[PDB]
Amino acid sequence: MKFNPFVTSDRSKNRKRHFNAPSHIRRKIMSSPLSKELRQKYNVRSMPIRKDDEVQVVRGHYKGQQIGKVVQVYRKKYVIYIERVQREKANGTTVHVGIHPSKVVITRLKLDKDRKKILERKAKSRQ
Amino acid sequence: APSRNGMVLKPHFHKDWQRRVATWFNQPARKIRRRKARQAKARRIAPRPASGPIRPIVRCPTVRYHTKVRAGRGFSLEELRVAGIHKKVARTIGISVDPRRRNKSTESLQANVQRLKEYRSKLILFPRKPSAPKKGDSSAEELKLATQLTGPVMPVRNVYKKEKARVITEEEKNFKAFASLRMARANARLFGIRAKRAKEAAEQD
Amino acid sequence: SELAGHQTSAESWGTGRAVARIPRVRGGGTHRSGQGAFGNMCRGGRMFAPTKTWRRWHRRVNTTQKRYAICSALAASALPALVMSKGHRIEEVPELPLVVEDKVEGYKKTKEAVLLLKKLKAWNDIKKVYASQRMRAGKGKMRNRRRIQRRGPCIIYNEDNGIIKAFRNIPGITLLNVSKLNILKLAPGGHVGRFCIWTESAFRKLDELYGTWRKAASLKSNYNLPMHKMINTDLSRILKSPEIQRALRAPRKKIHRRVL
RNA sequence: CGCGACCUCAGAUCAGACGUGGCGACCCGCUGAAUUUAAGCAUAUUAGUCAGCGGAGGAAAAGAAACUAACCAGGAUUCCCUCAGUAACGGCGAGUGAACAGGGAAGAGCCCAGCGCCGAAUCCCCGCCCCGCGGGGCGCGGGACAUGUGGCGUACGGAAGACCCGCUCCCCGGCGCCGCUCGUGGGGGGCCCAAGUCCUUCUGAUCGAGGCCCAGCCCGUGGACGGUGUGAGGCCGGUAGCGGCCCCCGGCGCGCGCCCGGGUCUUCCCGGAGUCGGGUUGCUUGGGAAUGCAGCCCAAAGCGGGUGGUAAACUCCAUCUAAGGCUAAAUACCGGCACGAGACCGAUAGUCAACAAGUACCGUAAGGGAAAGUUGAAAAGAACUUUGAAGAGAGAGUUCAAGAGGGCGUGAAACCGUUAAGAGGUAAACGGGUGGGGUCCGCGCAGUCCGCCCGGAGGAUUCAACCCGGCGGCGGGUCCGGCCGUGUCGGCGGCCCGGCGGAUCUUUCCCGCCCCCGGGGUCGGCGGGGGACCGUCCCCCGGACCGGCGACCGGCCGCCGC
RNA sequence: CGGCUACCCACCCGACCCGUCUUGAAACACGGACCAAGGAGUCUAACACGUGCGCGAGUCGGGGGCUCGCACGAAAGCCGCCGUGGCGCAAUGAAGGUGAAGGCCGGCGCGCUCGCCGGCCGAGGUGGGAUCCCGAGGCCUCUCCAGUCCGCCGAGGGGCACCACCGGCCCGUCUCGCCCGCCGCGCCGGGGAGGUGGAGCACGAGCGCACGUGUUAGGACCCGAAAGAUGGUGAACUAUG
RNA sequence: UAUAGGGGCGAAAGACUAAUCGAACCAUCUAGUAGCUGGUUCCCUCCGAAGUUUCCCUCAGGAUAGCUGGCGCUCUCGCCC
RNA sequence: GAGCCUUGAAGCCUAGGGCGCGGGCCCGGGUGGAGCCGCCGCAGGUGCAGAUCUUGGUGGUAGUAGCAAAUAUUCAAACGAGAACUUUGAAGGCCGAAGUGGAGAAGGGUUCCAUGUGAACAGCAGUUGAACAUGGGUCAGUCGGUCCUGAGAGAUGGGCG
RNA sequence: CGACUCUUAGCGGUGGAUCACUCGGCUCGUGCGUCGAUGAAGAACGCAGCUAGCUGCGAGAAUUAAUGUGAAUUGCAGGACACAUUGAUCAUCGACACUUCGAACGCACUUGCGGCCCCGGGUUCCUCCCGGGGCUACGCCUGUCUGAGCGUCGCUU
Ligand SMILES: [Mg+2]
Ligand SMILES: [Mg+2]
Ligand SMILES: [Mg+2]
Ligand SMILES: [Mg+2]
Ligand SMILES: [Mg+2]
Ligand SMILES: [Mg+2]
Ligand SMILES: [Mg+2]
Ligand SMILES: [Mg+2]
Ligand SMILES: [Mg+2]
Ligand SMILES: [Mg+2]
Ligand SMILES: [Mg+2]
Ligand SMILES: [Mg+2]
Ligand SMILES: [Mg+2]
Ligand SMILES: [Mg+2]
Ligand SMILES: [Mg+2]
Ligand SMILES: [Mg+2]
Ligand SMILES: [Mg+2]
Ligand SMILES: [Mg+2]
Ligand SMILES: [Mg+2]
Ligand SMILES: [Mg+2]
Ligand SMILES: [Mg+2]
Ligand SMILES: [Mg+2]
Ligand SMILES: [Mg+2]
Ligand SMILES: [Mg+2]
Ligand SMILES: [Mg+2]
Ligand SMILES: [Mg+2]
Ligand SMILES: [Mg+2]
Ligand SMILES: [Mg+2]
Ligand SMILES: [Mg+2]
Ligand SMILES: [Mg+2]
Ligand SMILES: [Mg+2]
Ligand SMILES: [Mg+2]
Ligand SMILES: [Mg+2]
Ligand SMILES: [Mg+2]
Ligand SMILES: [Mg+2]
Ligand SMILES: [Mg+2]
Ligand SMILES: [Mg+2]
Ligand SMILES: [Mg+2]
Ligand SMILES: [Mg+2]
Ligand SMILES: [Mg+2]
Ligand SMILES: [Mg+2]
Ligand SMILES: [Mg+2]
Ligand SMILES: [Mg+2]
Ligand SMILES: [Mg+2]
Ligand SMILES: [Mg+2]
Ligand SMILES: [Mg+2]
Ligand SMILES: [Mg+2]
Ligand SMILES: [Mg+2]
Ligand SMILES: [Mg+2]
Ligand SMILES: [Mg+2]
Ligand SMILES: [Mg+2]
Ligand SMILES: [Mg+2]
Ligand SMILES: [Mg+2]
Ligand SMILES: [Mg+2]
Ligand SMILES: [Mg+2]
Ligand SMILES: [Mg+2]
Ligand SMILES: [Mg+2]
Ligand SMILES: [Mg+2]
Ligand SMILES: [Mg+2]
Ligand SMILES: [Mg+2]
Ligand SMILES: [Mg+2]
Ligand SMILES: [Mg+2]
Ligand SMILES: [Mg+2]
Ligand SMILES: [Mg+2]
Ligand SMILES: [Mg+2]
Ligand SMILES: [Mg+2]
Ligand SMILES: [Mg+2]
Ligand SMILES: [Mg+2]
Ligand SMILES: [Mg+2]
Ligand SMILES: [Mg+2]
Ligand SMILES: [Mg+2]
Ligand SMILES: [Mg+2]
Ligand SMILES: [Mg+2]
Ligand SMILES: [Mg+2]
Ligand SMILES: [Mg+2]
Ligand SMILES: [Mg+2]
Ligand SMILES: [Mg+2]
Ligand SMILES: [Mg+2]
Ligand SMILES: [Mg+2]
Ligand SMILES: [Mg+2]
Ligand SMILES: [Mg+2]
Ligand SMILES: [Mg+2]
Ligand SMILES: [Mg+2]
Ligand SMILES: [Mg+2]
Ligand SMILES: [Mg+2]
Ligand SMILES: [Mg+2]
Ligand SMILES: [Mg+2]
Ligand SMILES: [Mg+2]
Repeated sequence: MKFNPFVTSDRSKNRKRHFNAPSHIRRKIMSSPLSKELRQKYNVRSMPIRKDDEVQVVRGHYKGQQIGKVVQVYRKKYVIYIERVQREKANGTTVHVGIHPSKVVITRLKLDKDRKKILERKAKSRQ
Repeated sequence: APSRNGMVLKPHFHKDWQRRVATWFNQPARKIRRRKARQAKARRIAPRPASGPIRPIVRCPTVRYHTKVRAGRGFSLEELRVAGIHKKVARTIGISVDPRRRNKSTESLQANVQRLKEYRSKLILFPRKPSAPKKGDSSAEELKLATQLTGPVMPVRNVYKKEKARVITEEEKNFKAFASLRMARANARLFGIRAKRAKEAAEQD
Repeated sequence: SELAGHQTSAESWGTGRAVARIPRVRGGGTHRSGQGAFGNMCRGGRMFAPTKTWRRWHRRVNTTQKRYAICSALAASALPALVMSKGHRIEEVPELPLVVEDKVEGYKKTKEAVLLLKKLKAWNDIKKVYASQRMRAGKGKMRNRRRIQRRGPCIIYNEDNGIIKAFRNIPGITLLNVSKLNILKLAPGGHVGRFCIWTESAFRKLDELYGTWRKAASLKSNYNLPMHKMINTDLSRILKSPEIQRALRAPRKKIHRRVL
């Protein structure tokens, strides 16, 4: 139950801050869960997604055994796009399909020095 | 406009009272503000007690409320001089000083002096340097408390004289009748006219 | 409202220009100029009886009636039929009002609290609250209240040692104190007989805080228990007692209908 | 005639510094109506308000009595409840309308002009040095202010000067650092638990049942939001004196700078002026023989002046010391910056404005002032063929759905078109009564009713009839074996190893005191403490009643499934 | 086969188009082309009455305070040497002021159109008055005997609520009369008997809460004016230099 | 360019003063007041009037009484009077 | 109420079935796609036929009145799907120097010019325009403002408030 | 037989009522106390690759520098794809910058007309000569400089 009086249980204010949040807040909102082997190996529950993360889709029209790599992350639309998931238009031109990043299981992460610092902070705060 | 049998009313609502409406919607707000003010005072100020300066035993000027007692304002400089301490030294001790309050009653004088002696007995002070004037060792483990509540020595002290047992007595019961009040009233109403008639009797030889 | 719909300045036409006698906003170009002004029957108009901030909202109750309602609610929480007719599941539950030990109030982990409710068979009453956690009916979903969560048991205690932590996120449960008895929590919705779970110190402090009909309450200064209107109130026992049936006329069960 | 000093002055684009204007919800100062009421209207009420004008601050104003009272006297200002719709004002009509107590919130007091004493021991500016990081402030040398009066000591509560007594020796402003603090000081960034497990539908699922005898898992975290719909676990976030870093503010502790109060006696000083008050006149007030303010005139006193609610004279008493000034507190805030909540509204409602709203537009101008939300989960916004110059259409295609195709959710009424049925000279329409036609509903139409008992015909089963074995309840008696309920005495036993109340007591008890002759006297008086007695609860055995919703066990008659 | 029916049609009879102002509407009286949405007795304060609840000669915390920092908590619980205070328990007067108990028995002063002492009872009497109590008497298959039993009642008594009257007490005026007391003998106080006016007493029923009706002030059931005041904007039309 | 609202200007019509002039326009007081027109929103059941006395600067209005409704209370009968 | 449901809630339509005298309600069939209801108490901005009611939409009138102030058009060709209206040749007329002409002050602000489209506006129409979209166009010592005073408006000194 | 008119039902067309949602209002309360001569509020003009409005900015103009976070903004081409160099975007912003009018300040405001000082080139110099920078409003306070007085006085011709 909410106890701090400096945060809202208010639907209008939460939807306002959600649909008008800046991009550094939208990066924290667009976060994806991890696979069971990667969370067993790293001891971390959730991570933000980036351009070169490999993605297995768990829900939607396409489900499972589709370990592909994302290409674009529209934070304005709250939608990542996956190279494996395609759909043809009327004129035979392919186009990516809108997938929300909360229905996304990450199987591989991109390694970077900043991501090692992030993973160290995750493991230290999880303790 | 009026009607059947009812009381004649003169409501004072002809003036534009709609603009000036003050309704206590912030009454629990002021309650929480003043709780926080009292608690922040007890935190920040001192181990001085709440309602810091001590108030005197004071009678209320009326024919109505003079049977009761009251916590006054200050200790009435003649009383403080009989108690024998300096004015601002008393203000730093905790004595409330009001220079306006006079003294007509020796009884109230001695009552406030004994109240000051009791306060001086209950006083425990702590200076900064350990040269120890008016102190000593750890007096009652820093006096067992930090802050008193609602007056230090219970400033009401409604004294209760009883006089429960006495035997029926001599002709006071035959002399203190209703006629004494009427005779005193007539004497007070005709005091000066008898003096004028005595002056005229001395004038007319 | 507090700010009028009289922001639009307007005048009425009168006899000529026979549209109406209602005031009309005056101007040109804008097609609002000539429409309905302030008034109740007009578009964009000030409402009839604008709700004011000086309405008599809050209602004072006598303290004797407050304590009377607390005593009546606590008395109605003892009978099994009243609480079963209110709807708590008291099938596998042991004896009425439950008195738990003083080791209950020192709980910190709520797994022990869930285990205690399962062993005391209040888990059915919690499971009813689990089964009914539906969505709010109507337009009340906009003002941040979107859950119909029914009330379950309440645990009344003193000397808090973590019992609010152990009983804080159970659905349907109610935090309640001995020295602060709430009518709105002991009988929500004005319906008496809520299932309650007491502690040893609570169940002994009730007799200290209200008393019997012999002595007064020792914590409350000027309170006594109410006068009992009908002492032995079994109406079937009274009407079937021999003292009443000694002085009855006769059982008259003839009908004497209409004779054609 | 000239030079010099003071005083009244001017000048500058001299050096340095200051005011203008905005906002104006709250606050201060001025002045300022009428609509309305009085059923008419002048006094009155609306109102010392709307409007107008001048100012500042987060509060403002007020604020240390020229006070209230009239008795066993209180004692700065402000805010609330009462006083009180009272005293009182009013064509005493309508109406208007306080204050002192008293209970609470908060409570902090002071300074200067005069009187005098200190050789102006006082302040501003200029120039160089002592000086420290993020910067200006003590001290050195000469130019001014000021004797027509700086500062120190002083303030009506008395103060000062000189002896006597006895002690005290002292604080406010800097600077480096250690551990904290009641939310665990302020703000910001970033991080913190637990299913996405098999079946099932669905376009999508967050739907639906279950996860071993330990309840699949977490909870100090089941608030809320988005996510293809209804989630505590899938994601920000939610609980936690949960955990880490950076920035700022406070009180501890080395240098520099200043530093005599109290009691007795003697002497001396002791106050605010066109101000009070009086006459007269306007506004205001509840203030009336004038509450306050202001204009004009007359205009003080020093055992004085003011107040003491009825004008005046005489007399007595109480209280205060006006014509100089400062100060946080409780109080107000429809302006502003950020924040949270709602028994409120839900696109004709709610602010005029959910949207490129004070926008489009109108008037020369002051000013007036709108209409207007919704495709779908995703644009995947209909490729391609074909008629037409195109608008548009017929196929095909996407989507769960074009019956969602660009103001595109749902799609009613008024109105119109077409189809189907019926009718048509007294305009149409209606009520009562039927008849005809049509849509539709239920039923099987010369065959549809059921539940029980008994006399008949075959099969298949085992109780029941009686008892043994067994558990659970109903009912009363010995109230037997023990608990508990109501009143009665008793041990006064927990009265000192008890709870509460008593303007019922004990001056042979104690302490702090007063009186009369260091001691004595209950000789008398006050407060506090100990206990004597009264009015309800805690034990016990003995008795009475009910065994009463307070029930355990044994036995008895009669139920009960296996 | 049956079916009432917001379907259609025909036939017999009756049938003027609703709302209001009005004695009178179908009116040659007024509003109404049609349809969808909005639209008119609310709220505050005060009073009165009725009702329900709690306490009840008391009642009420609305003003503050106490709890640890809790979403619901702007809730709720408590104060009691916080009852200050509002209303009620006492009224009458303009006011100084005064202020609601009488009755019975015995004794005395000439039981005198007259006061005192001792004891007792205690809010008076009359006529009604729900109810209640006592009870002559009567009645249950054959005789004396009986207890509760079936079982009413002439008459009698005590008399709630209230009604009608009389009498009594308190206060202010009016009339007539005598006495008592001295912290001081006076243009000092008090008392007696009658007739009066009062919103009085004559065993008190109020306080708080909530609902309903009615009235009043507030915009106040909704809409409506000719008018007045305050402050600003216009001589680009027109009038005159 | 000057005269700006009880003001201006007027060879004078009370004519003109931004389509408005026997007192302009805009906003505020203001939702001014009206004894005066119009309207006033679901059903059923029960009871059910008056246009009259008196008074008022009263005659289109109001107060009082009457007529009416609601809420009750006190009793009476069910068992030769 | 272990209420209802994406195996379809609210809303709407309905020659369907029914209940209650009535306010209204329940079920059947169809569009629709995400919230709704029964009982007990509580609180209302709670029920429409009218108010020359306010807002919005739509009929009869009605394909009706009306597209008639200023003498008037006609043939052929061309661009064009399409010509009574666009352009050119030719014929006939009007304005007739107080113009239906050539340029300005005020006022308009891109309307000026070229190209392309013709849904939209031009009261019929368009291939046309002052419509729409795109791209261009205003060059000063000697033209005017700037300088000067005119009627007048105005600040300091001063006075009033 | 048809045409026209009326009443129901289906479907279609104008219409946007009802229902569902709300990045919106309204109320209440808490926290803070903040504008400007060092140029406030407000207004005009300008700024994006394609850019009318709103929004955001001021010739450094869709933002500059710095801190924090950490791989993008996006409708489209381009551009830095670097991250064992310096790092895109976003928020904070404490450092720089802030056209003109505006209390508006050299005058009134017609973007006009000046007056001083300094710096660069123009006859290498003022003499009403081009560009750039600084100053130039009123009132008033303290101090400095100058001089007006038959206001008062001293010494002297
Ligand atoms: Mg909100
Ligand atoms: Mg009436
Ligand atoms: Mg008014
Ligand atoms: Mg208003
Ligand atoms: Mg207005
Ligand atoms: Mg509105
Ligand atoms: Mg609804
Ligand atoms: Mg100002
Ligand atoms: Mg009138
Ligand atoms: Mg009038
Ligand atoms: Mg007045
Ligand atoms: Mg004003
Ligand atoms: Mg300020
Ligand atoms: Mg002051
Ligand atoms: Mg003083
Ligand atoms: Mg009163
Ligand atoms: Mg007067
Ligand atoms: Mg009156
Ligand atoms: Mg007044
Ligand atoms: Mg959700
Ligand atoms: Mg959720
Ligand atoms: Mg998580
Ligand atoms: Mg004096
Ligand atoms: Mg005098
Ligand atoms: Mg005097
Ligand atoms: Mg006197
Ligand atoms: Mg007097
Ligand atoms: Mg003063
Ligand atoms: Mg203050
Ligand atoms: Mg809508
Ligand atoms: Mg609108
Ligand atoms: Mg969408
Ligand atoms: Mg569908
Ligand atoms: Mg649609
Ligand atoms: Mg649809
Ligand atoms: Mg036909
Ligand atoms: Mg009539
Ligand atoms: Mg007539
Ligand atoms: Mg009619
Ligand atoms: Mg007519
Ligand atoms: Mg009509
Ligand atoms: Mg009509
Ligand atoms: Mg409606
Ligand atoms: Mg009552
Ligand atoms: Mg009292
Ligand atoms: Mg007038
Ligand atoms: Mg004026
Ligand atoms: Mg002109
Ligand atoms: Mg003329
Ligand atoms: Mg004339
Ligand atoms: Mg004339
Ligand atoms: Mg005109
Ligand atoms: Mg006129
Ligand atoms: Mg006028
Ligand atoms: Mg009105
Ligand atoms: Mg009006
Ligand atoms: Mg009459
Ligand atoms: Mg009439
Ligand atoms: Mg009447
Ligand atoms: Mg009656
Ligand atoms: Mg009746
Ligand atoms: Mg939807
Ligand atoms: Mg219903
Ligand atoms: Mg309404
Ligand atoms: Mg509502
Ligand atoms: Mg209607
Ligand atoms: Mg009607
Ligand atoms: Mg109409
Ligand atoms: Mg209309
Ligand atoms: Mg519309
Ligand atoms: Mg039409
Ligand atoms: Mg025609
Ligand atoms: Mg023409
Ligand atoms: Mg051709
Ligand atoms: Mg051709
Ligand atoms: Mg032609
Ligand atoms: Mg031609
Ligand atoms: Mg010409
Ligand atoms: Mg052109
Ligand atoms: Mg056309
Ligand atoms: Mg063309
Ligand atoms: Mg154009
Ligand atoms: Mg040239
Ligand atoms: Mg020229
Ligand atoms: Mg002037
Ligand atoms: Mg001047
Ligand atoms: Mg940068
Ligand atoms: Mg320059």
